[PDB]
Amino acid sequence: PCWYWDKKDLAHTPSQLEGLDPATEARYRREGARFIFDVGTRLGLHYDTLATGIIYFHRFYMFHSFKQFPRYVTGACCLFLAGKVEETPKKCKDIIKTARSLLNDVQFGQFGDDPKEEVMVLERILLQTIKFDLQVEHPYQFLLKYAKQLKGDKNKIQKLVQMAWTFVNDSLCTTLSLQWEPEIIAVAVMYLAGRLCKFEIQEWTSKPMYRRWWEQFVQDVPVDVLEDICHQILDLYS
Amino acid sequence: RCVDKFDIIGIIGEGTYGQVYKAKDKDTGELVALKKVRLDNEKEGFPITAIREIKILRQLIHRSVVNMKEIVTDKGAFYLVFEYMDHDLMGLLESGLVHFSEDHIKSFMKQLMEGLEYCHKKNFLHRDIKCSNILLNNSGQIKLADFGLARLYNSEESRPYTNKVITLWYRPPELLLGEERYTPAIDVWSCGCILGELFTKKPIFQANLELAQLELISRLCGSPCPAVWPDVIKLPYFNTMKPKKQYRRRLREEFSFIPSAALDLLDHMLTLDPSKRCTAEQTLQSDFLKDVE
Ligand SMILES: CC(=O)N(c1ccc(-c2cnn(C)c2)cc1)[C@H]1CC[C@H](Nc2ncc3ccccc3n2)CC1
Ligand SMILES: [Mg+2]
Ligand SMILES: [Mg+2]
Repeated sequence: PCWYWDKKDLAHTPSQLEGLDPATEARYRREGARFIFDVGTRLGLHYDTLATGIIYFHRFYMFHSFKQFPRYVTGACCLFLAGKVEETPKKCKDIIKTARSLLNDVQFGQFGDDPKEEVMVLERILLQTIKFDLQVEHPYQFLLKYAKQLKGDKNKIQKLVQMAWTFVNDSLCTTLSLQWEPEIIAVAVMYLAGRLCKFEIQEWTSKPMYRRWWEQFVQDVPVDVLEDICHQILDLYS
Repeated sequence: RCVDKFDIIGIIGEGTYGQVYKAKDKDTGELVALKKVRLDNEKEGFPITAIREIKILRQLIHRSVVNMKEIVTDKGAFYLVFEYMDHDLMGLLESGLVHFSEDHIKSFMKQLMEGLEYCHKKNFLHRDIKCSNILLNNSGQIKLADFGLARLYNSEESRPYTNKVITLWYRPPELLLGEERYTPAIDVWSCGCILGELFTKKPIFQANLELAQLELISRLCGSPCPAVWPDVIKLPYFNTMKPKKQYRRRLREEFSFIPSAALDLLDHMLTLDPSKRCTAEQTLQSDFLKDVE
């Protein structure tokens, strides 16, 4: 299957056919992703499992609407399945306890009389919706592979990676994983890190005399795509 | 897609989370097998073991390995959809009334070992090879099946895996003696057992307990001891689990009715020391398999 959209077609969700305005949808996406991130972090789950769950969450809502599927329940379901896929399984009872610890009485209301049942039921649908394409890769692994191949000041390179890492965490609140492959997100956060620290990254490559340092890691990425990804991530801090 | 899209004909297996079923695709007419995966009456949702099996299957694209066409659902379980295969290997042998020629076996093993080499090159251990998990249709074509115990293994370094794997009769001695940091050689031992059982029809080591299984293997392949397998003393149950006597290898005198090229292969595949056992790649250069169309 193809899990990537133009920005034009992203604004045309099930939640938009059903009357929900874009600001609210974008808020429900951030709240949901952060919810997954917070629950998983509290359970000790690590960065790939959290990211897998958040991807499932973003994809799921390109086929269903928030008016029908309350977001915190869907989040808990995506994480539960991610744990199984990434071989870091957690019991559904523990995901609920942790969810409950982070939500308030109103928010947790979404889970209903039987919080566990509501999640198990949703797992059947989630799996159908993501077409059992369970394997997913994330930007972190490429951030590390690409950065490892730079040779030069280790402190500067480490600072770059560390900033770029945080920028990956931030990208997850957005629909960037539905627009671009993780390989590209990685290059972009490096590029962003590059700008803000004012590091010329080409100088740490084998070829200091080529501007487009990223071409050794991915082929064919226009600078305006990176700029675009940079602009979207920066919008979170405005 | 839904399971009403298929015509169910009957039951053709028990899988680990449901029956397997034979069926007709209503759009195309083709015959298929449907592995059911039951959910209702589950405590931790869609079975984690099924999730594991499915990730692995989706990566496997080889002529001699089972290939999953799609997954479908009820009008509540899911069904994994595969292209249908006429027999499993255990079924042909058990009737009797079936002899395999030297050339039937040649063909059959080239396919199996190319199947297994593909899996191993892509870092998967099958960990449940045996006659009932090898499928075979009337075109003479083989498919290796049931990846319900498979898993990714690490070749850049060594790691500890689950010890109780492979059914007793196809289980190699390193696992009998308790090893956890094992290798793809465990799958080759099981395939070595197939090769023997192809020439006899009876499975070659048929005990019901581990201790007795070790006895049966020793009695043919030699008792494991450090002269033939130096690392063996470093295994957890080497002191605990001994054959009665210290037996001499006598595989070749037992199987001297087999053709000689096959005997060399068989000897190599059932070598006790996993690091001396041949790899799937190596088998395919043996004289028995080297030139097979
Ligand atoms: C004796 C025998 O040869 N068989 C048999 C084995 C059990 C049974 C049986 C009936 N009841 N029970 C409990 C077992 C009835 C026939 C055949 C074995 C291969 C089967 N086909 C097949 N093809 C592709 C598949 C892909 C994935 C998973 C399963 C697949 N199976 C066809 C039946
Ligand atoms: Mg991964
Ligand atoms: Mg089986």
